[PDB]
Amino acid sequence: YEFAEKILFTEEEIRTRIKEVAKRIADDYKGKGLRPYVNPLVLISVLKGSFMFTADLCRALCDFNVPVRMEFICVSSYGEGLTSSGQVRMLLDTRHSIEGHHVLIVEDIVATALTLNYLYHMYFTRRPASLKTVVLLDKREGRRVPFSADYVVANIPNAFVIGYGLDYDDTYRELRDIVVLRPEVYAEREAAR
Amino acid sequence: YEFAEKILFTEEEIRTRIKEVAKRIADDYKGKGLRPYVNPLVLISVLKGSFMFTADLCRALCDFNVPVRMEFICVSSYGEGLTSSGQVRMLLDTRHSIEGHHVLIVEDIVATALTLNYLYHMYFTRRPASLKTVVLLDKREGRRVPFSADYVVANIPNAFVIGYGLDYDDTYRELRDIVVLRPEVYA
Ligand SMILES: O=P(O)(O)OC[C@H]1O[C@H](OP(=O)(O)OP(=O)(O)O)[C@H](O)[C@@H]1O
Ligand SMILES: O=P(O)(O)OC[C@H]1O[C@H](OP(=O)(O)OP(=O)(O)O)[C@H](O)[C@@H]1O
Ligand SMILES: Oc1ncnc2cn[nH]c12
Ligand SMILES: Oc1ncnc2cn[nH]c12
Ligand SMILES: [Mg+2]
Ligand SMILES: [Mg+2]
Ligand SMILES: [Mg+2]
Ligand SMILES: [Mg+2]
Repeated sequence: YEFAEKILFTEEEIRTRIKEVAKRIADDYKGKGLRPYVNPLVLISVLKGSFMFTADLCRALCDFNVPVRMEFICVSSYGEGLTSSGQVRMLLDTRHSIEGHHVLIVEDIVATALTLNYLYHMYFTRRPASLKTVVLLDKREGRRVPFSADYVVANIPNAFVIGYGLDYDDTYRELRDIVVLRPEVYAEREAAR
Repeated sequence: YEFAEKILFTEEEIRTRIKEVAKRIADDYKGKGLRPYVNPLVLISVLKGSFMFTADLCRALCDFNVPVRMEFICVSSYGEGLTSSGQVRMLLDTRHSIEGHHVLIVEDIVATALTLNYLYHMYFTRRPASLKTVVLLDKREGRRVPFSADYVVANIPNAFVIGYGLDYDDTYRELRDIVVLRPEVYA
């Protein structure tokens, strides 16, 4: 990728880490007696970014016999830009109630944590049986508000990453690898506005 | 797979076919001058079933250097027997306007085609540079309204399939393979 400063994780690496995280989620939830139809683990996939991670994660979870039920929601905060708007917009909420069910919010990245903080708070008041979060990437040095996900596949430095569902101006979501976007590429693009 | 009466496609067979379809889409768009930001191929992923197909397809398209823009839409039924035009309530629509853009609607399965036909014409009215559809599975014999998808990964018999995004009672979407649900189970 000529627009990439560097590749952080290859597709193979992500796949490996996701399987390991799935095995852990499976072990941690064993006592919950998850069962299809009556007791699935509800995966709240945060669109658009989480589509890819969710697709691969639910499969890895299936490998470990963890039955799941997908709920796709859509939340917006960065829009076409590089930084948090400071506002988290709910564009689509869950189709069904989460009350009394085990819920795992599936996110591609946590940076300032405004998104996950807003989401966790919203669902928390809905009284699910349990509420946890799994993030693909944790940009630890990017927090504006505190938040610690229950499961983290990878930690990354303070650089704008793209690929594997993550975008910059709704571009690059389709990359198989996670890469650092060159500032000369986003600067030119940002300049175009 | 005790709940399945037969295996239709394994994850590896699906993976392969998707790549062949992506290579074709790429060739068919080679003369569209597609470029990121300004002229990407807009994939309108119809939730919830196509989320998995969309994830692997966009990656296959990326293998062929096609710049894509992902859109996810959520539709709902107005009520029972309130239409036959396949009209659906739009709970979540495209973020960007498709007007003047090359669009590809992504679906997991087409059978009756009532909803997909409705969606096709709806987006068609928004005036995109072009509009095509790609469906992973097609029950050609199930049509309730005439409809032909532009790209299809596999034609299948009239049996209820699950897995690879497809569900039954919101169950089994996470399967890596596409299997036929034991008719008894479906009831
Ligand atoms: O921790 P935060 O600073 O809140 O940043 C993380 C959020 O920002 C991104 O979403 P975005 O708002 O870009 O929407 P998107 O998923 O559709 O790309 C990313 O997908 C997370 O949802
Ligand atoms: O062509 P037809 O026989 O009418 O059916 C096709 C539609 O039904 C299914 O969606 P569903 O209503 O099941 O929504 P879902 O994708 O969220 O499961 C499938 O995923 C297509 O959207
Ligand atoms: O590095 C990054 N890439 C894509 N989206 C986001 C959001 N926060 N931080 C990001
Ligand atoms: O076989 C099938 N499996 C899952 N959803 C649908 C819709 N129509 N036909 C289906
Ligand atoms: Mg997001
Ligand atoms: Mg974004
Ligand atoms: Mg569907
Ligand atoms: Mg369904």
